[PDB]
Amino acid sequence: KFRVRNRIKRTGRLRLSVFRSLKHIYAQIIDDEKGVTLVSASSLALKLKGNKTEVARQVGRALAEKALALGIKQVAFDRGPYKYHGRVKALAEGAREGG
Amino acid sequence: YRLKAYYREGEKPSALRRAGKLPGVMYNRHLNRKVYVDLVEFDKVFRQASIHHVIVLELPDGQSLPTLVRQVNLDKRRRRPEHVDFFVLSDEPVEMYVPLRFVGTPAGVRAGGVLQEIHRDILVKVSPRNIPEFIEVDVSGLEIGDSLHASDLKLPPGVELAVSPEETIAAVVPPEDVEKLAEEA
Amino acid sequence: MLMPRRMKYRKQQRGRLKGATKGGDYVAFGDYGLVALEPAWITAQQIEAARVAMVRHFRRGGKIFIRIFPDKPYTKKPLEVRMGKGKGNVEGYVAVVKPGRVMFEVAGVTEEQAMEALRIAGHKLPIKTKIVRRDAYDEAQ
Amino acid sequence: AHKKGLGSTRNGRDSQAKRLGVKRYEGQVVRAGNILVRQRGTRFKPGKNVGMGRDFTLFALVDGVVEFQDRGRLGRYVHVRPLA
Amino acid sequence: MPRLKVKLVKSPIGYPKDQKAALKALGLRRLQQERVLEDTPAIRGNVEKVAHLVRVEVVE
RNA sequence: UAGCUGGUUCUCCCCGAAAUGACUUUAGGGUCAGCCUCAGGCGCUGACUGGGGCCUGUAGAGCACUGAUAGGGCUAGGGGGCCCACCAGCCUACCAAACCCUGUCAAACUCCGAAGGGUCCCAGGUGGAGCCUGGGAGUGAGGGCGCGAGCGAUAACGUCCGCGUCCGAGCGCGGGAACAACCGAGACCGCCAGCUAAGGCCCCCAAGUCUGGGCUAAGUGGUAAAGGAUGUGGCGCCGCGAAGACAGCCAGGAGGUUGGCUUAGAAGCAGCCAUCCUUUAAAGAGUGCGUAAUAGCUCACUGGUCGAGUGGCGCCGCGCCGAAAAUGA
RNA sequence: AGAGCGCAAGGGUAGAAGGGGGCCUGACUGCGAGGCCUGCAAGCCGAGCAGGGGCGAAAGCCGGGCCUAGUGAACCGGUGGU
RNA sequence: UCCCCCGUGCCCAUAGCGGCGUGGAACCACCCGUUCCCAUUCCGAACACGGAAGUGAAACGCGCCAGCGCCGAUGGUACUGGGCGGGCGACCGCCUGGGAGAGUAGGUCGGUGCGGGGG
Repeated sequence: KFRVRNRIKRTGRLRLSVFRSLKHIYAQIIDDEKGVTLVSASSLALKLKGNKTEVARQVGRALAEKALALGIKQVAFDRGPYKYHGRVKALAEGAREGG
Repeated sequence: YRLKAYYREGEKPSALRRAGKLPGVMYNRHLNRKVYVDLVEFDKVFRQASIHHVIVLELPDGQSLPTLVRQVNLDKRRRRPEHVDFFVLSDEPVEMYVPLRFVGTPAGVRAGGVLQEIHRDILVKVSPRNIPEFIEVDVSGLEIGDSLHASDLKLPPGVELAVSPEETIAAVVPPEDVEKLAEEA
Repeated sequence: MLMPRRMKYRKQQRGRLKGATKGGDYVAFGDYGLVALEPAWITAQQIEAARVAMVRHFRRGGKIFIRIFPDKPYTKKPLEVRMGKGKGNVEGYVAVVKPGRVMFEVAGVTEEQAMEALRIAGHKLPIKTKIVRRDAYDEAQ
Repeated sequence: AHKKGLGSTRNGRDSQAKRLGVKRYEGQVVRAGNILVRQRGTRFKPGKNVGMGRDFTLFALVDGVVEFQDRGRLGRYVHVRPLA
Repeated sequence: MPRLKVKLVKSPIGYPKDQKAALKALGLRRLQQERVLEDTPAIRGNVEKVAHLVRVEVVE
């Protein structure tokens, strides 16, 4: 309902397929084509913390290092209902350079 | 009733036809060989059949099996059968067209009126253990404009239904004369 | 007779008419029937001529059905003109009928009745036809 | 002879047929700036180094060879893939 | 692959240009011209195109 | 001046066209490419076809878009009445939105969708294939047959397009009786030599009055239809029948009755309905003629005689009527 | 997807081209690889490049409009500049 | 190695509908507060920022059914390259290959790889 493929306006190059839902933050970074993923980092689904906004911060930056281990530099935050309230982890400092 | 059968090989119909054999296919659930019969007795016997009566095909293979008809493609040009389909029977509730015999001479009828032959042959789900012969249809009390349909018909104890049932099986229609020369206007 | 009162194209090109009925040699209606033999148009004038001769001969008769329907625009140019400059005129409203097509059928008649009737009715049309009963026609919808 | 009232028309007017169609297919090398699909609506949607313009026209961005694809709940696809 | 062998039986004058292009693709000159040939679905189809102007035999 | 008419001169040799697309004060002229020609260059490319990859909505056909479409059934509203108001009922051999079913139609409808054409890839294919530059052209009224569409009237030795070809330029050859384009078939020349194509073999006129069996009685053959008939051959179907039939002949052929309804009358019998019951072995609510309507005659039906086949319905091949215009067949 | 998508219809579209708001002004400048098309001429398509500009958190889009109609070579001259 | 779920993607409806059964222990979803970030041509519905008690109906995940819906063999035919007669035409026939949809049989409510958590 937010399709439009915002992912088509993200088919540009290199993805960061995620989704947010009540308790867990599913911050994943995905190599496309074959859809072979790579870098995951979550709320307590990574066994980190319990508030999404703080987690986000820490998680993104944790995720940063993960990306920076596998020769990863830039993608694009993937979500249609994203709205973008940053969660200023905003996977920008979190590896990507982002914004 | 009885009819002959022979296995088709795969020889082009053109010959089989032009000689005197009537080409066709038979099947059941998955089986699907090819066959042929002979026009004359085939024609003569089919009149006492269609998807109203059951047929038997004896075969020089050591096996004689009965079937029901189904799908008959024609020549269009010069009008006559040129191919037949025969579904092999079973005993598991099958669906096809039972004949409805019109019965009753009411008010639509007699006082002019013509019956509306809609569905003599009707789609019903009857177990091939039972065989509904000639399902009677009550006309005994109907007048022009009205009709008859649905479950109003005879539903034999060994036969189930599955059409609508809404579908008007028959009705009565007004006659014509020189009154449509007034319509001519 | 009969036709649309407003269809889609006043004019349309003649076309080619070879054969195969396209569909319509069984029944589901009448008990006797009349079926064509050549690939031609049948004129609604001739059509109603048949309808007449029919219900005409057998008065007080039941119901007859016409499976066909005259919906083909004939292009008739004005009389004494010259070549080109236009086309014909929406005249001759007719139908495309090929051999083996049930033009029209009777139900509720009598044997010899349906006979002589459809006999004459067919004798009217710009061709010749077949007078048929009802038995093999069963199934095909 | 006698030729009374006749008439005219209004239809001696036709649209100059513009050559439309698909030019290059799988098996043909197309190198950077070669039109290969002429169309009006999206009869052929672009993709892998394929391109579209200001009139729904597919062409070549790479020095690659064409190939096709079918994606029902999306459309018809052309993908001009090159070499590794 | 066996050897094919064909003549020319029926005049070229008044028939399709494609078929005549096949007649060149064989080398078939004037009427009555016995021709030594090699087998291959290509030339086979080429010759099947003229299956009326040409006498057929697979000389081995 | 003359985009027009006309003339345009010796010999042979090699190849060999177009009688379109665009634009034109353009339409029977023209410049541009296309189709021919010579020179030189480039080398298996080209037509053709085998496989493979993909582009395609014509035919058919279907009815899911869209229109049309018959027929029924259902049913919003509406025709109208009975019938009230807080508002409703109810009914029909009426009209009709839509829907369901019954079939149905279409170039500008399209769910399916061929044959086919198209083009790239690998492959063969040596041919007055092909590519490339360069000088010389002419050609731009074309026509017929072939199928596929328009137009005409599913007329025109009509015109309009497309693929396909013969002419033109093959009126050089042989069939086609004669005939540019139908069939067959590409002419360097000679031959008092062999085969063979198309047609053809009784003689024109060259070759079988060969071979073998089917149809027809018309000169059909030797050029016509819807339609028509106990023409003739062959096939098939349903009774009749040795319990006894087709047909002929003898006879019975009846009673309510004048069926009722109509009608001046309608009595089996000018017409609507109908749509019996009985004496009987068998005889009708009648099949024709006839009557003013009755009358009569009469067929039906059933016995007597009889003595062997008979009556009808459909098909296929060839025929016959259908069938008249002009110097002589 | 029968709505709408200026206007005719075709094709197309709700994984937007439709409709609502915010900043704007890429109906950008110097060039154009290579293709459509084709008698010439004219028309059609556009990557990328560099100057700078707008929006976007970004990835990124922008050389007018969902496209096909809205057009006139040249000779002459107006007008501002080099 | 695999089970259940979450994030995800590919096949293009035999993947969809509908009816139904089941799960919340991590999840998902409703839920919860509307101070804060934030927005609605009006709505804390929506997007939100902060989250204890609860819930498994609704959201959805898995299962059973075909009634609707989608697929559709196999016989035969349509039409057709190419070849060849017959008819005044309108049109019909034969071989050689090519081969539909119409429908009957029957099929089908799923197929599947990347990543994550618990066991």
